[PDB]
Amino acid sequence: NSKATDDAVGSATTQSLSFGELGRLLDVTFDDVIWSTPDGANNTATGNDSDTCSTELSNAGITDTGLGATGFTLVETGAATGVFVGDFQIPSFWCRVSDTTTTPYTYAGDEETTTGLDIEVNYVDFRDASGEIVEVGDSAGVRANTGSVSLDRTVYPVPFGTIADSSKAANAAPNGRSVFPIHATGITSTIDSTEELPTGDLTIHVRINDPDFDENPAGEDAMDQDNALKISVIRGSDSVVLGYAGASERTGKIDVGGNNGTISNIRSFGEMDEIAPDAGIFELDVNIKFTDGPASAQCNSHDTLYTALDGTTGKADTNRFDDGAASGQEYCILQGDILQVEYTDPADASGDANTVTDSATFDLRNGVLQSDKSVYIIGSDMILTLIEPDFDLDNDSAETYDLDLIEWDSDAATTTMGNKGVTGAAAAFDPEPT
Amino acid sequence: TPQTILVGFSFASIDIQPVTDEWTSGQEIPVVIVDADQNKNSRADEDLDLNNPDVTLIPALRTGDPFTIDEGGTPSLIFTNGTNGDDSIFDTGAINNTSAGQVGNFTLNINVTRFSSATNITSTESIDTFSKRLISAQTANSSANFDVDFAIIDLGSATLETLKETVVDEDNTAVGFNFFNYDVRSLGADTVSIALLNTTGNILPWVNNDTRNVDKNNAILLVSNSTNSQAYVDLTNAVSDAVYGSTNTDSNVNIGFAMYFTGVGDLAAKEVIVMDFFSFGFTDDGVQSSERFANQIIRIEAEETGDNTSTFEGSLEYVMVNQINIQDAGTFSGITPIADDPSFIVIEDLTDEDAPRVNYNDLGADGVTTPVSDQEEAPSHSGVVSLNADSYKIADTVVITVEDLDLNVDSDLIDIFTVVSDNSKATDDAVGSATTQSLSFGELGRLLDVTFDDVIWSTPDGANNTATGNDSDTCSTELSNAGITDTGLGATGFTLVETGAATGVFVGDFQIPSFWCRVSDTTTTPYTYAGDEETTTGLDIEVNYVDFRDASGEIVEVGDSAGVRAN
Amino acid sequence: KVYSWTDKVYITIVAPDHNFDSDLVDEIGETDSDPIKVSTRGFDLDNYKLVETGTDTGIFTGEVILTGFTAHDADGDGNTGDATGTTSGSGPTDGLLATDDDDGLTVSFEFSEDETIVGSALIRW
Repeated sequence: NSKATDDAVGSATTQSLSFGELGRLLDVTFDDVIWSTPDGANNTATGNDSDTCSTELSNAGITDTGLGATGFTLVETGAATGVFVGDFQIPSFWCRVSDTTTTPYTYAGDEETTTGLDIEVNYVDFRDASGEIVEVGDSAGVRANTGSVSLDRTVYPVPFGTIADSSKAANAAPNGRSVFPIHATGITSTIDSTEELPTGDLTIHVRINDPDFDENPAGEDAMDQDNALKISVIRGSDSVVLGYAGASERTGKIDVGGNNGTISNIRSFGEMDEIAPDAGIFELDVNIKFTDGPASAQCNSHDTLYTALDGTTGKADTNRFDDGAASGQEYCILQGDILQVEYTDPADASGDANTVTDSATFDLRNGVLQSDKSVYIIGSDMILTLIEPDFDLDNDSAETYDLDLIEWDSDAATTTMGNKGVTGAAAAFDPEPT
Repeated sequence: TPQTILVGFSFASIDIQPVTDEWTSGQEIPVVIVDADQNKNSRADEDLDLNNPDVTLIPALRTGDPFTIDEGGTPSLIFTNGTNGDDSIFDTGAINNTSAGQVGNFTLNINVTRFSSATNITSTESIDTFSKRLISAQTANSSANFDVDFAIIDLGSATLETLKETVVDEDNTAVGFNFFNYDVRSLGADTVSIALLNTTGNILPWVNNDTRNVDKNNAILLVSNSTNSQAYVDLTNAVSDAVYGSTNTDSNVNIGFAMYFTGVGDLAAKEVIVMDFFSFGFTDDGVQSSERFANQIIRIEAEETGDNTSTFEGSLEYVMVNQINIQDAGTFSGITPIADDPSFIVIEDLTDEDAPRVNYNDLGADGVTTPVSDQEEAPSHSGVVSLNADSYKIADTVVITVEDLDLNVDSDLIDIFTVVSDNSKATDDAVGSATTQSLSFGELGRLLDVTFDDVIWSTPDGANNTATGNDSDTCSTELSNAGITDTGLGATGFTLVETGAATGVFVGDFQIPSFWCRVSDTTTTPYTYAGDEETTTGLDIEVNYVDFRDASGEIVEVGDSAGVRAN
Repeated sequence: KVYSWTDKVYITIVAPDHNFDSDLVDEIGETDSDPIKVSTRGFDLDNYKLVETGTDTGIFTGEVILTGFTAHDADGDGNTGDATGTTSGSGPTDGLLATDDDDGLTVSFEFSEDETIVGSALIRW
């Protein structure tokens, strides 16, 4: 730090002359400013915030705080080749030097992202072709790519729950609850846990295409930017956020409209993982419950029990959401609601903050049966085909649903043809698959 | 003429090269790692080793969220010399699957006056990003008077909440097993004992039962005086019960790991401790991906190809779990977590973004610790079963050909599937295992069945075969009088045997009997058989191979049909 | 030329003079010496950065979203809060501006002291 040639290629000894510094051989400059690591007693500046530049770089995880930190040195190609090759990796964050007129250098109090800035090198040539000092260097730019966020499907089905998610007494009918039971003949006076479809938390996969986070061309990469991805559901003028992604996975509740200023109380899904070592696309699997939606009075038909997202085991409203629902209203998702994903790119093509959005719409569609033919010989194979969009909860896998949803109606008998039917029924059809 | 020596790193490239275009189950494929940084000797062979602190970087593969040593952050490890005493789990405790035997309290007395600075041996702790190995840095004292016996390590801020995400309750889950893998070879101890500690307070410094009574129980013994530092043992149900055996809040109680050993009177500059938790199984119906979990970490012990070759060669094995071995803990305990050719479990046709990916850090030529990774898909296949002919005569020696590569669980041994002979179990006379659970897709232990007139062919046995039919002769006695010793699938000895070591096609055969006993009803166990036999001619013989994982990776029921011809 | 409320406007500037470096994406509006002044008929944002589309293109591009005002029941359900009226943002992409249902957008750019080039727009239903 004492010598004026700090973080410069050369030797510690240095004399000041008309052509610059004697000990200065090669320098690397971002925005025509020498890249140096904060050190000495001149790096006490904190900038607009209370965090020092060195502490900010340490928190950011950038161990390449300067040229010396990277260990960049010039090595000859061969014994007598005369060509020197040196290399280093460009950091995401660097500390700008406030002024170069003092030794040790006085650094700025805040770091800035190197994207978009021009990286320039300067090799100090002691003897040119005529045998004197000529200053030669090269120029290059630190490129950056615009972030993009995409969703698997343009539309998504409305999620459904079970009986255990409602505080209402047991009934033979849903009575407006978010329950998906069998056709009435499959239920015996009360809908219990063995006669309804399993929990219908649809699993949406969020994908982003940010080459900036693809630091390793043939290695594992993860989006480690804190809270860069926001997942939210909007119904008109009201909005609710499902959680945050990119930071460390943590427990949290559900915020409505981003009212909670403190971000540590929001649920975090963790860091997204790259799909392939040379792809640069990160995918995160997140499931949405039928309760994860804006409050509305249309959903009072079910006295919903809310599964706790925090450490407590209680089923109260405050366990899953930051605030309780309004009196006469319950958190839920209706038909036509818009599902949107928010991603904040730390560096677009301009190397700044940028927000990109993708949207999906909740919908519910009718179900229709189909068969390969109309007439069938008794004992033949019936290719029973059901085409209905809302049962495709996960696009990445093929789910299965109970055959009991269909019922046999004929003069012989009336049964659900499943395990909930009459004795000996399910054996008669021998489903393949079951 | 002077000559200089240049110190310089290199860029590595880990590649997985399958023998064919698909990485099917039971196919060991080489793993090639080219890294000049690990070639530290030009006149010998350098073999990677977790137990060797000099080998800094080891490739690793993991699935799910296994409970490693650093799940709660950077751990803190200390060494202690003294006696455990009679009120300690290390001496009184033993492996017996008993609550008193394996779960108790840990007490100790410390005599470190003769040690340097008269203080507990602290150490510097570091964690690798992929192999998750803990490297302990401490004073390299190797004096003869040096004697250390204990070692207490806390997993940072890890609690029972951080453990229950991987450790599951074996009593409540339909299928679930817990495994503990540890590697303490670098210590060079004669015997190794490991116990699990749970307490609501701080672990360092430790306390004693005679001092405080805040915790009712704080010791869960796992390993007792093992002679092998390398071990991959199946945890008993007592450990799982003790994990959920406390009524206090799981987030309010921390977890600690304890060590007791002998013959370690010398400590090197760097020591390595690797001990994680494994878990496999599924809950309820187990068809969706949310209920399928396989938490494990796999490290490859790559061996140098030549004396002065930077190419390190390894291999990866993977077995695709089936409906037969999903309920057997041996197949999970039979894998090698730390070896030159390790093996791991796959629960679902992991493709695309979830394909099995091996991770390996590396110091590049520039000097950064950039990682290099490779992945290979492990998809499933739709099992196809068919018969050699459309029609068969009496004793025509029918043969069942099953082609499904996912049932190959070893490229070395010949994979076989026996037939269950147990009247109590619902899978009697069915290919598979005696253990069987009833689910929405049928029976877990049912692999393959043969049916005449859509009725399973089973031999009369148990107390449900007392029916005599229209005459006074029982079905079993009628079959014995007819001379038909092929009274059922088990009687014929029909078993599935693989064509080769890694062919993946299973061939089985049996002779069609002239007389068979029809099952009156399949709704009870053991089956209730009809009182009279009938000739199999004209009836349609149908087989049903139960496919645990179809091409999309789920249960699809496939079979073939044929008729028993007569002249 | 004509916008509604709760709408986003893309602002483009062709300023070859400010292409200071060919390998550096130049910026305008960052400092008080070279300010960018976006304003409505009642609201405005100060020191709005604009970023070059390319490293050596000479064209600056940025967008601001008009957040409107919260004192209106546009949906007609009987409650306010239909538009999150908030004036904030200083970067090239995060600009937020409040705008009445009958207002006019004004963007002003300075290329030298005491000289300013301005652009205009209008707001209707």
